[PDB]
Amino acid sequence: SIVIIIIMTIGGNILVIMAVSMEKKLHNATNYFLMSLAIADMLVGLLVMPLSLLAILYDYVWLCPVWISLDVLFSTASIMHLCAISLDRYVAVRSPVEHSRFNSRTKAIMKIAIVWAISIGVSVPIPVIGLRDEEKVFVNTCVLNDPNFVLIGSFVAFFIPLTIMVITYCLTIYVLRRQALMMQAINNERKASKVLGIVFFVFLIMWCPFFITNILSVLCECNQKLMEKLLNVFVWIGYVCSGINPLVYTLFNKIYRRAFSNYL
Amino acid sequence: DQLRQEAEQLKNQIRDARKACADATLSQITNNIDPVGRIQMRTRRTLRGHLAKIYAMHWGTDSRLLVSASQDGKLIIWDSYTTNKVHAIPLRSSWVMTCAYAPSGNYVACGGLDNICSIYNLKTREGNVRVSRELAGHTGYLSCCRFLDDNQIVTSSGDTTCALWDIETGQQTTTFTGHTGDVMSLSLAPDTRLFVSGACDASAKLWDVREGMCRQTFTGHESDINAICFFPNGNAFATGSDDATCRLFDLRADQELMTYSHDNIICGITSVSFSKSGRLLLAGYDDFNCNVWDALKADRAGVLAGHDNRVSCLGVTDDGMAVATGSWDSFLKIWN
Amino acid sequence: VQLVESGGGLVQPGGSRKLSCSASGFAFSSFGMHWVRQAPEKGLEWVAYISSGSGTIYYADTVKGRFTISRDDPKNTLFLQMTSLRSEDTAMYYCVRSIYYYGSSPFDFWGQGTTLTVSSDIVMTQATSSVPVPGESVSISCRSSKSLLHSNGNTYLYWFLQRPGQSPQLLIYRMSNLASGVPDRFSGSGSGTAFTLTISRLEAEDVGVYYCMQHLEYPLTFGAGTKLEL
Amino acid sequence: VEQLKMEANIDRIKVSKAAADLMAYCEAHAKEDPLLASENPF
Amino acid sequence: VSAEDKAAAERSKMIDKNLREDGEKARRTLRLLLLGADNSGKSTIVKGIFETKFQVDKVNFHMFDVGRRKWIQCFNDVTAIIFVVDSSDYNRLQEALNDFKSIWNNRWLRTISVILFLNKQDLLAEKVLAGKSKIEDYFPEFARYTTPEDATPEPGEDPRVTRAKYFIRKEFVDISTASGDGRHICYPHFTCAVDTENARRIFNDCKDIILQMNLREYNLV
Ligand SMILES: CC(C)CCC[C@@H](C)[C@H]1CC[C@H]2[C@@H]3CC=C4C[C@@H](O)CC[C@]4(C)[C@H]3CC[C@]12C
Ligand SMILES: CC(C)CCC[C@@H](C)[C@H]1CC[C@H]2[C@@H]3CC=C4C[C@@H](O)CC[C@]4(C)[C@H]3CC[C@]12C
Ligand SMILES: C[C@H]1CNCCc2ccc(Cl)cc21
Repeated sequence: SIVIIIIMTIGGNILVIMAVSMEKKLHNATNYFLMSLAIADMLVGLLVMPLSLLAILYDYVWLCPVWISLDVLFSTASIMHLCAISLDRYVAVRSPVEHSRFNSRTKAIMKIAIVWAISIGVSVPIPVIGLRDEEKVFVNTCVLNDPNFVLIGSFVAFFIPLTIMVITYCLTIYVLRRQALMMQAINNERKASKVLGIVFFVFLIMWCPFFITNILSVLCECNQKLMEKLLNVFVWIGYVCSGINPLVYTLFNKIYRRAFSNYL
Repeated sequence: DQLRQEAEQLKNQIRDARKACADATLSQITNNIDPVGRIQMRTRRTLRGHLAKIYAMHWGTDSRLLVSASQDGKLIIWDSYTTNKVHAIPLRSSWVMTCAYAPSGNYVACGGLDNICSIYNLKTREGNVRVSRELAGHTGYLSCCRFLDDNQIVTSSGDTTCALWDIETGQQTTTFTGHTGDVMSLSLAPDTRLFVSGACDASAKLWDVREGMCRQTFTGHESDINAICFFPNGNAFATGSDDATCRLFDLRADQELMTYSHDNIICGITSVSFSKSGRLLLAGYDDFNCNVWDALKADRAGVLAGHDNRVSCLGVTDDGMAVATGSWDSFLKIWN
Repeated sequence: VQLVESGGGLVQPGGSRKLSCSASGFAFSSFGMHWVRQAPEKGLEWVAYISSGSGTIYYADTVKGRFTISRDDPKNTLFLQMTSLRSEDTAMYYCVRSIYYYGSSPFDFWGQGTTLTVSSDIVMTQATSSVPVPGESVSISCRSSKSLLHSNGNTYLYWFLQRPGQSPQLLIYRMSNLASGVPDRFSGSGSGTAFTLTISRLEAEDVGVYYCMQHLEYPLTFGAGTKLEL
Repeated sequence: VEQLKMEANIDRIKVSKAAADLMAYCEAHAKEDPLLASENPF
Repeated sequence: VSAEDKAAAERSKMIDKNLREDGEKARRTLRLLLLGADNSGKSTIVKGIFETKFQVDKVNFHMFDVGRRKWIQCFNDVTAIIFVVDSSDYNRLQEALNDFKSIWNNRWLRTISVILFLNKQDLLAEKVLAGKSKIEDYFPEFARYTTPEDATPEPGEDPRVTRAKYFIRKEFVDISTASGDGRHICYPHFTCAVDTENARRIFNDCKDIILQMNLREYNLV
């Protein structure tokens, strides 16, 4: 039943990955990052989604000490990709000459290296602590119980990128509004704002509830049964927004639409 | 009022004379000749270093050295076997359109929108490459130049004229007039006695170097002629045009022989070249690829599809073992 | 094209001295440089090599740890630093210009030289001390311990002529290529490990010592020398 | 007018003879065309 | 390999380094092409091939003036094209319109924006006030033309020069709107022989063009 969303995620990631190599005529500095994001989403779909369904079928355990780490690693990578894309869009729209001069493969390689380096930092201690303390990962049954990780890594994973993204969105909207005061030159500068708003609100809606519930489940204890019931359904929403990001960032350029129509 | 009728009568006389000799066609005598089959060629070398569109290319006589020009303002000499660079020559103007390599290997020439042909010395005691002379006198841009020896060179320009120069003195010795449009391409005969020029008036002329007079005039194309090549035996033309058509002319029958075209080709032709034996005809197109034709049958034997932009250069070595192409993607490829 | 060397003099064992060379008349930064040493009764010997871009540096096996070679492109000067001098270092020192690309002539110009006074290898063999001999034909031969023919088709043998009181002059490079400015009376040929030099008609200016040199691997090695006495 | 008059005085031959000459030249040097592993320099 | 091949490889690597070094400086200059007919006043807009250089706000520009069917192919990588028209000679406005149409629809210039200068406004204003020559003698459709309600005339201008100026600007713009499909935009401007702000307009238009290219690059439009 729910397994369909994994298939759609894998298909979308494969379509995004293929639409860069075979199509060609695509600038590396802005299109190679989308391949990295698609690869991260595909790894999420392959290494995370099939395992939680097994637990849903069993309502028990069997795994945990390495799944948890892989899930955290790949989710952090995806969020970092989104934040990097937002920052790069803002930089490319305010000082327009510079950005054109700076564009090279040495920026794409650096961005990929930095995001993947930050992604792995939060997942290393997950098996280190779990393999030396069974209670930290098994409660009463696979769930991360230790507050020393939940209340520490969550801010770095979610709460700082959210602030960066909202500030970037506001500044970009202001800059685009100011420029139009100086015709196709005016009409094209509103569609960009519409797309940016759509993307920002989709991200906010899809990611916000889970972290709020997770923080309340720790610092407000509040009936734990209701909190775990909410967590069982909120965490899949974060999974769902992994086959949407490769799409909403793609199917607005006519080249991508034609490539998807012809390939599929 | 009276001369127009005489000119029309003479044109009718020439047309009637030409028709009397059309007793056969190539498509009928070649029915006993087997096709060349399918020809596969793959890239063996890739030359990197240019940062802009490449406009001209020319081989040396030793089949190893190669010279190329681009819009970045630099002229590069390549070692084709190892891909090593031999020289790098800055240009005083970046709007270059042609280049040439001396048959002795001592000089290289280039020119473009500055209306000047410049000659460089490659063998000096100081170790540097320096400019030897600048040739001025044209009023339009320079479109093609070719060496005859270390002291004689022929140029074609957009002011409808061609010229023969004396490098020792820098003075023009013969001017060739008779075209009504810009002159695009030149081709020099193996015996260094006659040369051929194409122009934007859709006509081709044969010139005598020693006297400076036009001998024959050919017509047939519907648009500008972009490239002209010379069959090895010295008795044929190969011309390409912007109407997506190639044609073969003969200097003894004084008329057309065979037409190379296809319904799926709607782009222009940029370069034409022959193989050693003359069986294969190579042509560049705006469809981002190069086609291989059978000269005696007007069939298609193969295609080279390794470029990502327009093909602007095409050449064949004297020993016939390689083909070089140049494009606007800043890359050179060697095919075999 | 001119190379002038400086320095030299009398030193005691255990001391040190620095040599210099001043270049003019060519693009110094595009050429590589060598130092070649000649003893009164030994012949020519190679010392060191420095690349045009200061990339690679090579030394002889009898000077490593004592000699240092350096380059100064903005001043067009060469330097050779020598320490812990021995009695075997008394000899004449020359500076040689080299450039490397397809078709080049890498040993075309030699300097004048200065004098210093103190207090696996491929063997190149010549065996004749003096060939007595105008208008006659003369043939001079060389023999190598290992083949000089490389897989790319090139054979690396060089010929030099030293007139009395003059620096060595290049005649033939790569066994068949006549150097610029040389009259067509000189020719050379060979194959494998045997090589010959032929002069069609001798003149008064063809008196001197002829040397053979190989350029396959470092170190560079010279022959004993063949003297032609008219 | 003079150019047309000069061009009119050309000794022409049949198209068949020229095409036969072209075919003969192509056939004569067929063995020397390397485009039509131990020998390839590339 | 032999030692000489190693030295040749070192020389080739140095040549590659020097080629790479030169490319960085070239990329910092924006290139412009200047086209126009005689009497249009091309030589005064910013005051074989003629060249000029100027700088605004630490950005360098390089403008080329050649002297058209053949040499136009080599200018397909320029940032923008500048076109100058004399708007105070009614006899030759159709020639300017035909030239502008022939430039706008050229197959090699399908991605290059055009900055359009309508020059010599003072002579047009003087002629319109004088009343010794009428536009209706050459353009019959002008008698039925009315100034749009969204016009923004400069204060103090008589409402007889605005009608002519907007008629001419509309006549030029209508060609640009008939084709292009959004790939390039026209930037009309009114200028004169004494104006000095002309440098800033080119800078703003080039910044806008680069902004549009960046927006297209990020899959936003
Ligand atoms: C909706 C209510 C009634 C469902 C109650 C059923 C119980 C067993 C719960 C436990 C986990 C639940 C699944 C987990 C979350 C999702 C993701 C959402 O995208 C579709 C529903 C789906 C796939 C749920 C279906 C119902 C489910 C199986
Ligand atoms: C959340 C973190 C890890 C994401 C990393 C953001 C990266 C992509 C940001 C941080 C600093 C940024 C740079 C800041 C300044 C400049 C100079 C400008 O003339 C060209 C762009 C350039 C070079 C920016 C490119 C994007 C950049 C490298
Ligand atoms: C439970 C998982 C759920 N998926 C996303 C990755 C992730 C990141 C941080 C935290 Cl705390 C928890 C998780």
